[PDB]
Amino acid sequence: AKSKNHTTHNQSRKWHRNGIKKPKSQRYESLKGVDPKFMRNMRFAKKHNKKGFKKMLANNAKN
RNA sequence: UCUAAGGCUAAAUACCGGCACGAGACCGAUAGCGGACAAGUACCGUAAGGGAAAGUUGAAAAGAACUUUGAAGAGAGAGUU
RNA sequence: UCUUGAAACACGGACCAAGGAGUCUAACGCGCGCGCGAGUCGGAGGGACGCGAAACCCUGUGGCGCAAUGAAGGUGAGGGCCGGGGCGCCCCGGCUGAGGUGGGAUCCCGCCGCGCCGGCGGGCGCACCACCGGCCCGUCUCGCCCGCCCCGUCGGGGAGGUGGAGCGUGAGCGCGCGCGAUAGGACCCGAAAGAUGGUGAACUAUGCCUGGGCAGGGCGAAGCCAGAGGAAACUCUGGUGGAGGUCCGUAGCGGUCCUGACGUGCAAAUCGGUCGUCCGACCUGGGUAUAGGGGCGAAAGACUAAUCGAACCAUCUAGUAGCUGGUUCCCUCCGAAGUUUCCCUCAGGAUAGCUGGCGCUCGUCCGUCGCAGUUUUAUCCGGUAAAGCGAAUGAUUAGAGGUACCUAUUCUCAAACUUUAAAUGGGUAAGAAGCCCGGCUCGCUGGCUUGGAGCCGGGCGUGGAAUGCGAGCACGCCUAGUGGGCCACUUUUGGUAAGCAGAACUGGCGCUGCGGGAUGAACCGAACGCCGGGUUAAGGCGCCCGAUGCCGACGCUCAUCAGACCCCAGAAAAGGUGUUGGUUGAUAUAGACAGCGCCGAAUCAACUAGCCCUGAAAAUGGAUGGCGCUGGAGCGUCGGGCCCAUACCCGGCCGUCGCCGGCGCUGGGCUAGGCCGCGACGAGUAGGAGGGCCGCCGCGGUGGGCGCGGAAGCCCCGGGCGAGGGCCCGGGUGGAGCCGCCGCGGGUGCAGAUCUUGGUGGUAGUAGCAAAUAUUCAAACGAGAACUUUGAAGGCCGAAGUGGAGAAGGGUUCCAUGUGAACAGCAGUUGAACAUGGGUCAGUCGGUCCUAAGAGAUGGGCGAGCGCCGUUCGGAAGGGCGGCCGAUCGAAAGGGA
RNA sequence: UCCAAGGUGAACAGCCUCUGGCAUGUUAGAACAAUGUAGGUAAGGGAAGUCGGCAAGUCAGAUCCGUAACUUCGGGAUAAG
RNA sequence: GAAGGCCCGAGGCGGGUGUUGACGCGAUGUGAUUUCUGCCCAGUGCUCUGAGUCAAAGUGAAGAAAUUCAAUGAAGCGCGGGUAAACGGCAAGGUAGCCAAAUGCCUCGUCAUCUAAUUAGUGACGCGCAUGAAUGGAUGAACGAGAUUCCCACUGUCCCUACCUACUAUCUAGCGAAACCACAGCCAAGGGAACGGGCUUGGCGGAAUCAGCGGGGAAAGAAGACCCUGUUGAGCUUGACUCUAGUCUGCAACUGUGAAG
RNA sequence: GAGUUUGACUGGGGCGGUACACCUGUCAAACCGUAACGCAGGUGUCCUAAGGCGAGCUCAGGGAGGACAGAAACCUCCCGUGGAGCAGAAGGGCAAAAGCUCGCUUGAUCUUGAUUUUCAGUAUGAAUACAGACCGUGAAAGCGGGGCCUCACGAUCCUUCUGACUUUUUGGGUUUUAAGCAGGAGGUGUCAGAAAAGUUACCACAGGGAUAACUGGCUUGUGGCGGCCAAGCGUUCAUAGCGACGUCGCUUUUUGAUCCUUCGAUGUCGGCUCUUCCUAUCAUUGUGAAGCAGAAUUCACCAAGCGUUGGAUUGUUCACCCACUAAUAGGGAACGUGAGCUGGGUUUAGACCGUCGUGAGACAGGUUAGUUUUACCCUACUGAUGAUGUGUUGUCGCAAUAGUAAUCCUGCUCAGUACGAGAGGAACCGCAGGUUCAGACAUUUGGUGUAUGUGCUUGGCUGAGGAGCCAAUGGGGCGAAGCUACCAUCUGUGGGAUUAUGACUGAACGCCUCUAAGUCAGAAUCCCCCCUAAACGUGACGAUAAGCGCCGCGGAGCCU
Ligand SMILES: [Mg+2]
Ligand SMILES: [Mg+2]
Ligand SMILES: [Mg+2]
Ligand SMILES: [Mg+2]
Ligand SMILES: [Mg+2]
Ligand SMILES: [Mg+2]
Ligand SMILES: [Mg+2]
Ligand SMILES: [Mg+2]
Ligand SMILES: [Mg+2]
Ligand SMILES: [Mg+2]
Ligand SMILES: [Mg+2]
Ligand SMILES: [Mg+2]
Ligand SMILES: [Mg+2]
Ligand SMILES: [Mg+2]
Ligand SMILES: [Mg+2]
Ligand SMILES: [Mg+2]
Ligand SMILES: [Mg+2]
Ligand SMILES: [Mg+2]
Ligand SMILES: [Mg+2]
Ligand SMILES: [Mg+2]
Ligand SMILES: [Mg+2]
Ligand SMILES: [Mg+2]
Ligand SMILES: [Mg+2]
Ligand SMILES: [Mg+2]
Ligand SMILES: [Mg+2]
Ligand SMILES: [Mg+2]
Ligand SMILES: [Mg+2]
Ligand SMILES: [Mg+2]
Ligand SMILES: [Mg+2]
Ligand SMILES: [Mg+2]
Ligand SMILES: [Mg+2]
Ligand SMILES: [Mg+2]
Ligand SMILES: [Mg+2]
Ligand SMILES: [Mg+2]
Ligand SMILES: [Mg+2]
Ligand SMILES: [Mg+2]
Ligand SMILES: [Mg+2]
Ligand SMILES: [Mg+2]
Ligand SMILES: [Mg+2]
Ligand SMILES: [Mg+2]
Ligand SMILES: [Mg+2]
Ligand SMILES: [Mg+2]
Ligand SMILES: [Mg+2]
Ligand SMILES: [Mg+2]
Ligand SMILES: [Mg+2]
Ligand SMILES: [Mg+2]
Ligand SMILES: [Mg+2]
Ligand SMILES: [Mg+2]
Ligand SMILES: [Mg+2]
Ligand SMILES: [Mg+2]
Ligand SMILES: [Mg+2]
Ligand SMILES: [Mg+2]
Ligand SMILES: [Mg+2]
Ligand SMILES: [Mg+2]
Ligand SMILES: [Mg+2]
Ligand SMILES: [Mg+2]
Ligand SMILES: [Mg+2]
Ligand SMILES: [Mg+2]
Ligand SMILES: [Mg+2]
Ligand SMILES: [Mg+2]
Ligand SMILES: [Mg+2]
Ligand SMILES: [Mg+2]
Ligand SMILES: [Mg+2]
Ligand SMILES: [Mg+2]
Ligand SMILES: [Mg+2]
Ligand SMILES: [Mg+2]
Ligand SMILES: [Mg+2]
Ligand SMILES: [Mg+2]
Ligand SMILES: [Mg+2]
Ligand SMILES: [Mg+2]
Ligand SMILES: [Mg+2]
Ligand SMILES: [Mg+2]
Ligand SMILES: [Mg+2]
Ligand SMILES: [Mg+2]
Ligand SMILES: [Mg+2]
Ligand SMILES: [Mg+2]
Ligand SMILES: [Mg+2]
Ligand SMILES: [Mg+2]
Ligand SMILES: [Mg+2]
Ligand SMILES: [Mg+2]
Ligand SMILES: [Mg+2]
Ligand SMILES: [Mg+2]
Ligand SMILES: [Mg+2]
Repeated sequence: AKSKNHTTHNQSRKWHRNGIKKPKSQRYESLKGVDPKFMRNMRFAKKHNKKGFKKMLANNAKN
C-alpha cells in the first residue's frame, strides 16, 4: 500500500493564487540586531539632543 | 482553639414509587407510555424472560320489512337516511 | 456511492405509502445586534400582588472588568513646556496634564483662478501603523548617596542591558443571534468483545439409584464316562459336557459405502440399499448428582435444551470504532486540496498552504502614492547543455624518437572529472524615505568635526525606464473542505520493458459541459445565464453526415495481405531488372551495348531517394468508423469556395457585481428596505455565505379573515402563475373546521442507508399437490358424490401387525346430535373443525405408607449480608423402666394386608 | 412397555393366510416424449472404464467329502477345491 | 504411614478420595504376547546435602528527634550430589535394529520381481535432506464398515449402447407457493474501470407462446473464512509486561509452668 | 489463574534491510529546493591538545651524492603549487598558512539579547556576528569564549549536583527536613522522546481490490518461433541441407514483472464430455527443391477440407513406454467447459511420521478420512403451436436465404516391370474390399420382452380335482409384434472460376524473358450442383355459403 512521497506540482499555483507579497517598506526600519555599544551611544545622542536646541534656533536665524 | 472515645432533637431539604389534583408554545393511533381497545393481554421459550397487532357506521339503528333467483353464500327490486 | 478513474462484468436499489439522520445542556472563541457604561449584571433570596410558575419592585453578597509582574517573599505603572542652577549624563521653581519622527480620513487658514467653485501654500491633526523615548514588576551588571526609633544580616532610591499575557486619559459588562473547535449517546445505524446479576442436565456428557429387555444357529474350552495301546511310565480314540469382552445373525443399538435419493426436502440431518455389533466396556425408561472460565468428557475442543475454542437471560449499553453505509427544499455568488513540518502516523490527526465569510484603513478626472507569475536598462550569481582531456584527476588505442621507462604525437571517454562554458533561470537597483546648503546632539570612534549615526532649518519635481493596474491592515479577524490524486510536452531516475515505479516545470483531468479525433476522464480548438442574426476555431466537405454537384493545379502509386493523416490503438533489419527521381563514374560514328566480321545509335556500372512489393503467423465473424473509393473518396505539394461550437461580433431578456451612480425640488412618481441610470460580468465537486412573497407543525399578534349557500384532505386529457422551491383558481369527491400578513418556537422538507413498519407486483395459474403394491361395482342420504354410508368383489397389514390395552405427555381431543361458513394444502353429505348437550362412580387399581441414590431442617460453625456450610454434632427421650444416633422430603416401574 | 394364530423353514428371518384392522398415507383423470428416481435384462469380449472393480454381479442353505502357508497351538476355517 | 499424598472450597473443628490405609489411593508415561530397550546429568526440570546474596520484626551506635549507620541475618537463589521407562540430545557423538517406509529433499534412487508396456506394489541396497530403541525399536498369529498391490472368478465399469417396468416429468379438473428482480434482455468489433446488454460503427430486428436446455446474465444463495490493514478482539502458549489464588519461610500476638546447659 | 502488549516503513505480507535521528559526493535538469528499498560512502566517536596564541620551519616525491648501507636506515645538495599533511567518510579550504616543530597556556571559562540552517519559520542539535566580565598569548597590531568548514546528538515528569537569596516549610521563633528559583547531568537510537513475547487451520469483527493468491489488460526479461550477414560444416562446393561471431523481428500455448478491474465472493487443478476456431501442415490433395536413380527421406509452396487412436504407471497437465496407424502435428476459446459431471490433487475442522519450536504450533514435507447447493425467470440453442397481407379456403409448385459432407487405407493388376552394377523397388488407368463418418433401416442374426403369449416350478390360499390367484414383475424356459445393435443390413454424388506451380505468345531491353497488354493447363482449398430448411417473399389453379360475386365512370352521399 505505497503512496506518493514528495510533490511540488500544484504549489506554484497556490503561492501565486494570492500573489507573492513582499513586506511593505516602512521608513525607520527596526533596529534589531545592531551593535549594542552603537545603540548605547545613539540613545545618548537622542537623550541629550535637546541640549543644543537653543543653538539650532540661533543658527537658523542667520539664514 | 476546642474538650474526643455516651445519647436525643423540629424547621429550611430530597422524592422517576404510590394516592389525589391543576396545567401544557408537548405527542395526535407507524406518533405519544409496550399498552387511547378483554395490555403486561394474545402469543413464545423448560426457565430466567421476551411481548405485539388492534381507535372512527349515523345526528338518531332508524342495522335494510317485504318480493324474487340460488342448496347457500352471494344478487336483483323495495326501504331507512 | 467510494474512487485518480463508473454505463460498468464495483456496491445499494423489485414496487408504493408513512416513519427516517447535525440535536439539546454546559463551557470557550470571534463576528453581529441591544442595553447601560468605569462600570456592568440579581443569574440566590426577599417584597409588592384564569392567564399569574408571568410581569413589577428591592437586594451588588458575589462574578466579570478597573493593574500588572515574580516561583515566592513581595513590589507595583505621567508625559511635556518654561526659567534658574549644575556641566558630565540631573537638582530647584513655575505653567500645564502622555512625548518625539514619518504617514494620516476630516477640519482650519492664506493666496490665485471663477461668497459659491477649482489651482498650491501652510496649520491642528482622530483612529491606526512603523520607529524612538518614558514608566511598573522579574533578573543581571556597575555603583555612592540617603532615611530611621525599633541604627540593622535594616529599609530606601540611581546608571546601563534584558525577561513579562504591562502602563502610556479605561471598555468592559449583561443579553440575544450566528458560526467554529470541544466534552456529553452527540448526525444516524453497525462491531468481534468486557462486566454485574440470574436461569437451564425435558437434549446431551458422566457417576449413582430403582426397573425393563436381549430369535435361531456355528466352532466348541475345563470337568466327566467308556474303550483301547504299553513291561511300565504314560498315550490314543469315541462320547459327554456347554466355557467365551467367541462366530453367523433377528429384535435392539449403531451409521460404513453408495461421496445414492432429497437438497426453497418428509425432515433446520431424513429415506433406500448396503453395512458395524448384537451376553458385553450391552441396550433403555424413571428417580437423583455435577452449572458457565463451570460442569462433564474411553479426549472429537466433544458435549452442557437445533446455541459451545467458554451456554442462556436481563442489565451496565444508545459500550467504542482513525472503519463501511446513508444523511431530506429551491435559487444567487465565490470556490478547492491530495503538498510542507510533526505524530507507535503510512485507511488517521495536528500544522502550513489553498477557500469562504466578515469587514476595516484609504485612494477613486488629470497628477501623486501603491502594486506586478511581464519586458527594458544597469549590475551581480551559477558550473547544466555543449566542450575539453596535445590542460589537472581517472580511464584508454596505436605507432614514432631518444636511451622497461622517457620525449614528441595519436585513437576513444566520465554521473559521483575538469582549464573553459551557454540558452533558459535567480537576486538587487531604476529617487522627495531623494538631492543640495547650513547647523546641533553623543557617554561610541579619535593625531586633529577625526569618523559614524541621529536630529534641526532652508532650498530644489522634468515623480527622475516601458506597460498594465486601486491598494493597505504580521495580505486584518474567524474559518470549512482537503492532506489516496492522476495525465501530457519537455527534462529526468530505477527497470529488457510496461496502460511500471519515482522526480523537476508548466498546463490539464479530478471539479467541466461544449465543437472536432467514429468511440474515449487527460489529446486539438474553445470553457458555459436564456435567445436571434452573423463570423470563425480545431476539424472537415463521395454517401451515411451539415459543406467542393470547382469543367481545382502539379505529380506519385496497382498492391492474389493496396493505401487512407496529432494523441492512437501492429511493424523492423534486410531485399526488388515494379515504377519514378537524383547523384558519381565509365565506353561510343578510329564505330561501342546486345545478338549472330556483320549490325548503326548511344550505352553501361555503382550509389541514393519516393510509392508499391517481399520480409509479414493465432485462435467467435469484422472493421481507413461504415458503405465504398483506383482520370481518386490513395500519398505529397498547394489554390479558390464552403460547413458549425455553449468560442468571437451585434441585438433582446434575466441575474450578479461595480459606479466617490441619480432622485427628499412633487401625467406618472419616492412600499427611499423605494425608484431610476450606466458599464462589465455569468462553468463548478468538496466547501462557504446570502436571499426566498419556498413548504411543514405550534405560539403571540393581526385581517370587524374564511366556512354546512360546504372547511381540511383527495382526484383531475380544467385555467394559470413563478427561472425554481411552489402557489392560485375551476370541476369532482368529501362533511367541519381552516387560512393570509408581522413576529416567535421547532421532533420542519427524503429515492436510496443489504433503512424501519405496512401494503402490492412480475415470477405465476409456474414449482408443486410422486416414499410405504389398489382399487372397482351398485345403492342410500343429499341442491351437489372419484373421496361419506351400506352391500358385493378385489387387495394390504400377516401376531417384533396398519391388531388389542398402558406409562410419560396432551386436556375434553371422549360420546350423541347439528352445521358445511373459516380450517382439514382436491373435494366432502365427513372429521381430532365448529355449535349444543352428555360423559370418568373403588376398603380390597394406584396415589396415600416405607427409604433408594439423594435432598434437607435442628444444634453448631461460618458469613458485611440475603444466607451458606453441615447430617450428628447439642440438657436432643413428652413414650411405657426408658438406648438408639438423627426431624422431614424423595418411586402412579422398587417395598407394600 | 404388555399379550402374539396357521403354513414354509433351524428360526420372533423372508413369504402366504386366519382373528382383528385399514383404504394406499395432504388429490384425481388421460397420455406413455425427452430427462430423471427406483427395478431388471443384454449377444461377443471381460476392468480395455476409472484416482480407485466405485456401482453392479458372482458366491450363498443343508448333506457327504476335502481343507494349505502361517500360528501365541487357541486358531486360520464356512480356508481353498 | 493420616499432624499424610491428591483435590475441592469465599469462609469453619469445611469437603472429596475415605464405609479408604501401600495387594491402598493419587499423578503420569508407554500400550497384548514374543524380543530387545544402547550412549549423554552438560542445558532445562525434579530431588537430596550443609558453608556468597538475604525482607519485615528484633538488637546496637550516632543525632534534639525525624532519620541514618552497623551487626545479626529465614526460606529461596547461588554452590555441590543424584536423576534420562524426567523434558531432551546422540555433555554423548546413534549402539541393537529398521528403511527410499504413513518417515528419502534430490527421486520416477539403484537392482530383481511383478506386466506387451508400471512415477504404482513387493523383496532387497542405505553417509538415512531429516530412521532408531517405553519422545519406545523390531516382529507378529487372530481380528478390522482402516490404507494399499496383484491374481482368480464375476459382471453394461467399458468397447457401445439398446429395450422393458413402476413413480415423475407431460396434459386436464381443483388447489397453489418461493428464491430472485436499477431498467432490462439478439450479436461482432472498437473504445472504455484494460471481458457491454445499453454507448460508437456495423450485422440487423415481426404478435402471443409450449416442452426442453444448461452457453450467457462475470446467475442466485452469504457485508471472503484465504491475503493485508485496524494502535478491533478472542482461544491457547511461554524464557513476554504487570499481577494473583495457593504454597513455603520469618517476626510479634494467642503462648502458660519448671529445670539444666 | 487474571489483565494487557507483541513498532513503523515496505513494488502484498513475512524474512532481509533501516532508505526511522544525522553527514559527504551524485542524482538535481548552472540560485535555493526536489523523490524512489536511486548510486558510492560515513556516524552514536576521537582530542589537555588533535583546544588557544606566538615564533621558526616546509611537505609528497624525484635527481645526484656519501663507510658498513642493499630496491627501502641516516647525512648532504638540487628540483619540487602542494602531487604531503590537516583524528575519521567525502567535498571544500589551506605554503614564511589551517601543515611540521617548539614554549607559554586553559576563549573547551562567567553572562544578556539578536541572527543563520533544518523550519510551521516551533523546539532540539549545530552554527554566525556583537556586547558586558575575567583571562590566555604575542614586542605589538591582533587572535581565541573548542577542534579549518560541512556530521558526531535528546522534551515533560523524576532523581542528582552546583549556585543564589528579605524564597516558602501554612498561629509565631529556633534548628533539622521538605519544597521552590537558576544552571548542569542521569534518556528515551521507533533518536519531537508508550512500559511490552508469541500462537491460532478452532478462530472472530470492522473493512480493504489503497493489498496478495485464480482470469483478463500493458510489458516480453525469460520461454517459444522466424529472418538478415556469411566464418565454417557439407570429401572438393558459403547458402541441397545447415549458420559460428553478430544482428533484426514476431508470438502470447512458459515464466516473470506490474497491481488496472473484482475481497456486501467471477467457485479454483486435472480428467471426462462436447462444439467451434487458429496454422507456426504430422498425414492426406496439387506442386517446387535436393548431396531427388528407384524406394525411403529431407526442404519449401497453395492449403486447416479431413483425420490425428487404443493402453501400463502417475491426481497430475507434462513426461515415459507398449502396440496400432496414412499420421499418431501444435494451440486457443475466463490456463473453454463444477446450477455439466467426477473429487483424485489441492483447499477447514480429525489423525500419523519426519524436520522445527521450551511451548502453543508451524511445514508449497509426506500420508489417511473428509456435505460439490438452486433454474420454473430472461436470452442463446433444440425442437413444437401460431403470427403475419394480398376476400375465404384448399391442392399443386417456385424460391431468396441459411445449412451442407464424406474421408482415409489395403489387396489384386500394372509388376520382380520402369530405375539400379546389384540389393532392392515404384507410378497412372483399371479391379476387389475395408477404415472413420454420415443418413437410414429390421428381411435376416442378435438384444429387450409385462401381448404378463404359452409351458415349467417354489411357498401360500381357494374343502379336493379342475380352473386360478397372491409373493411391490414369485422365479425360470422359449417367445409374436414393436423398438433396437458396423452386434444384422442398405446408400453416400456433378461442375465452375481459379491457388500453388508448370507453360504459350510477346515486349520492355535488336537478344532473352510465364507478364508488362493478352492466353493455357491447374488442386483434399474456394463457389455451386446434389442435399436439409422455407422468408412481414411468392406463382399457377380449384372451390367460393336469403346471402354473395361480376357488369350501368354504379347514380347520388357520410367518415378516413
Ligand atoms: Mg500521501
Ligand atoms: Mg519513504
Ligand atoms: Mg412523584
Ligand atoms: Mg403506539
Ligand atoms: Mg467491465
Ligand atoms: Mg462496499
Ligand atoms: Mg440488489
Ligand atoms: Mg416521508
Ligand atoms: Mg505624528
Ligand atoms: Mg478488556
Ligand atoms: Mg472369523
Ligand atoms: Mg441389525
Ligand atoms: Mg442411513
Ligand atoms: Mg450424497
Ligand atoms: Mg432436485
Ligand atoms: Mg461381520
Ligand atoms: Mg436415566
Ligand atoms: Mg457470571
Ligand atoms: Mg484440534
Ligand atoms: Mg455560478
Ligand atoms: Mg491539488
Ligand atoms: Mg475509504
Ligand atoms: Mg484547514
Ligand atoms: Mg488539517
Ligand atoms: Mg484519505
Ligand atoms: Mg508515472
Ligand atoms: Mg501505482
Ligand atoms: Mg475525488
Ligand atoms: Mg479549476
Ligand atoms: Mg481514432
Ligand atoms: Mg449562433
Ligand atoms: Mg466527417
Ligand atoms: Mg532474401
Ligand atoms: Mg506492406
Ligand atoms: Mg453584447
Ligand atoms: Mg411538532
Ligand atoms: Mg426529523
Ligand atoms: Mg420513500
Ligand atoms: Mg369423535
Ligand atoms: Mg360429531
Ligand atoms: Mg380443502
Ligand atoms: Mg371444538
Ligand atoms: Mg414419604
Ligand atoms: Mg411399587
Ligand atoms: Mg400407492
Ligand atoms: Mg454382455
Ligand atoms: Mg487400468
Ligand atoms: Mg463394491
Ligand atoms: Mg486366509
Ligand atoms: Mg516415559
Ligand atoms: Mg541435571
Ligand atoms: Mg544404524
Ligand atoms: Mg495397476
Ligand atoms: Mg520396498
Ligand atoms: Mg532410552
Ligand atoms: Mg474397520
Ligand atoms: Mg450486463
Ligand atoms: Mg455467483
Ligand atoms: Mg467485506
Ligand atoms: Mg496506525
Ligand atoms: Mg474463541
Ligand atoms: Mg487480549
Ligand atoms: Mg506493517
Ligand atoms: Mg540546484
Ligand atoms: Mg568578550
Ligand atoms: Mg487495485
Ligand atoms: Mg527471446
Ligand atoms: Mg546466432
Ligand atoms: Mg502456412
Ligand atoms: Mg484410460
Ligand atoms: Mg479454466
Ligand atoms: Mg459453467
Ligand atoms: Mg458445483
Ligand atoms: Mg473443474
Ligand atoms: Mg481428497
Ligand atoms: Mg486437514
Ligand atoms: Mg532383378
Ligand atoms: Mg403351487
Ligand atoms: Mg409385504
Ligand atoms: Mg421378488
Ligand atoms: Mg429370451
Ligand atoms: Mg502465372
Ligand atoms: Mg484455364
